[PDB]
Amino acid sequence: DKMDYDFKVKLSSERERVEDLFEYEGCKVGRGTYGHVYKAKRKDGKDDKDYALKQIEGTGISMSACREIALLRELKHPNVISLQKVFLSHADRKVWLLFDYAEHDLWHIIKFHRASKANQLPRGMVKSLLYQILDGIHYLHANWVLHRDLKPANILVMGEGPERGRVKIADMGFARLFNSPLTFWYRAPELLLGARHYTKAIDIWAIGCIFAELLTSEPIFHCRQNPYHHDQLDRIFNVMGFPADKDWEDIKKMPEHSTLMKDFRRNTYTNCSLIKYMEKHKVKPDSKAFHLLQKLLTMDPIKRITSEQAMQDPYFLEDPLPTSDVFAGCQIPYPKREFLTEE
Amino acid sequence: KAMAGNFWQSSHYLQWILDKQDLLKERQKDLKFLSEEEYWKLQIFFTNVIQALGEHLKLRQQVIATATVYFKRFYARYSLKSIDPVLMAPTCVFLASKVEEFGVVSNTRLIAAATSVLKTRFSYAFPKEFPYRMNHILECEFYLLELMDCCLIVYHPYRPLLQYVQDMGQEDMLLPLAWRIVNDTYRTDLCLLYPPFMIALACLHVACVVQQKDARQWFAELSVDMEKILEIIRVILKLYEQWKNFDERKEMATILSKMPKPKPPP
Ligand SMILES: Cn1cc(-c2ccc(-c3cncc(Cl)c3N3CCC4(CCNC4=O)CC3)cc2)cn1
Repeated sequence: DKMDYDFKVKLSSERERVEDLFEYEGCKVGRGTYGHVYKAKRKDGKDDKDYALKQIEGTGISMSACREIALLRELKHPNVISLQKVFLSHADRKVWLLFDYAEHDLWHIIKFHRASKANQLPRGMVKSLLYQILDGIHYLHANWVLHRDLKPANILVMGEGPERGRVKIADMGFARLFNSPLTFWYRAPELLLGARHYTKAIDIWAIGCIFAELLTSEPIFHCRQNPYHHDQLDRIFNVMGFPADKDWEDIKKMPEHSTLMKDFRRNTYTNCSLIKYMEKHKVKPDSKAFHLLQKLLTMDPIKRITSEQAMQDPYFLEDPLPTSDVFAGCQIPYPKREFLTEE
Repeated sequence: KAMAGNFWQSSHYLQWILDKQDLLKERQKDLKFLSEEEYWKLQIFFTNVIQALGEHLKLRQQVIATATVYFKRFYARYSLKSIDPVLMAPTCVFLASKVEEFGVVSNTRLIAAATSVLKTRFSYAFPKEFPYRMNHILECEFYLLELMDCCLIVYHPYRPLLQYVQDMGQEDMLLPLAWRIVNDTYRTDLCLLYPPFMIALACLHVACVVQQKDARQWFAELSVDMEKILEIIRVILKLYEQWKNFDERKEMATILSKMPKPKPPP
């Protein structure tokens, strides 16, 4: 009708279709808000390795989809997931994204150890995991890109292959309206007290929570299931103690400060500290690991350490050193991803 | 701002800084129907259309520049007959506005804007009203994203320019004039041929010459290929001579009829 016919049919003939280039039926590994993700392999077998194939939820190009494609297309770093290809399906108006396949993640890895303890064996796996996470976020932050939702589910680790045991950060908050938030286990206290903007500091707090969880095998600020949340703050004070005026001077400039004063009392958390908590989970406060963790889990955002400064911490110069393969050449005990047949 | 210091390993630098001869070679298929002068007059016209669309929608200048670059990039590769540039101009603005996190452009607001702008400001070029509904934009959007190979992040001369005039210490005297010369450079191919910061220096030089500001030592203290900057200044100076000789409003109706049109299906 509107468009040139020769141009139209030439592109239709040349256009690569996902169904023709990749085998993925009954290989669905995940379904969520993001859409449907599959463990895919090439039909014309050149590479002969696994790929993560993601059909985005909904039709067309949303703002969330548009920014995800925009940023991933520029970002390149070993510790950040790489967008390999983008297939646009013209008839149904669906958008497909192709990634490198990651067999594991911190959510499953930590759950396996917590499961194993009832029913971290390379000594520097936690340190290696931590260093690669920091390296990846440093890359994003250096390019003024925030993650905005760091948690063990989003920290992927590569299975057997060339990139064996490399951390890959996934699922950045690509589109939040006006850069604003306007489980809670990894969310920094300023967000819980109604901060209007995401910051680099917010991502760092989440890394501290993941590092604590890696050391103990339990979420440090574990809790029951808009900005304000009393029981989550109750848990943070149960671990950390209540922040003194000297510790966080700007706390009075938070919108939910009066609600905090109404609902809480310093005296309640008198015998509470990160030292005492980590002592209960067999981690020494003399250790370099603890002193780094304390710098990451600081109540006041402006007193929180940067990812650059975290990578320069003498913890990473202490034996054992961080390795590129977090498994350190060991056999991987964690199972492969199960397929989701039910649609 | 996202990816601000990443230009030298960006998809802009690595894929969308073209060669002048490759560009002119692909242009010869449209030069069968139009002259060299008429193709450039057509480029000026659709640059003004995208500016008028952006102003009406109250979009920031960075969003208008990105959409202008999307438009140039498309027709650098393909003919004017492939997709109607009346359809592509608002599609470029629509996609460009979605790349930025601040603000939203609705479907109805885009269609209303495009109709109003061509009616009010471009009636010399278009007697009939804007014929495209929103389904035409959404279908077109998919073609635009494909040809650009999903290269959505565009670097522009404004951010470099601000940094240079701040470094000179004469923002009040120079920035207004240099900034408008940067706007003018989008009438030309320069954004597909040279890095942003090179265009910024050229515009600032011309601004200095226009205002009789002696800045020879400052320009000498920079470590850049100065021969390339003089190539950009000549294009900018040639642009203003073309501006002088070109009555857009009197000539553009005839030029748009000389465009090759999209053939229907058999
Ligand atoms: C049930 N269950 C499925 C998973 C799972 C499956 C596969 C993967 C995975 C593996 N390799 C590369 C990429 Cl990019 C992957 N992603 C990460 C990003 C994501 C999820 C959140 N949003 C997205 O777009 C798609 C999946 C990650 C997690 C975890 N529990």
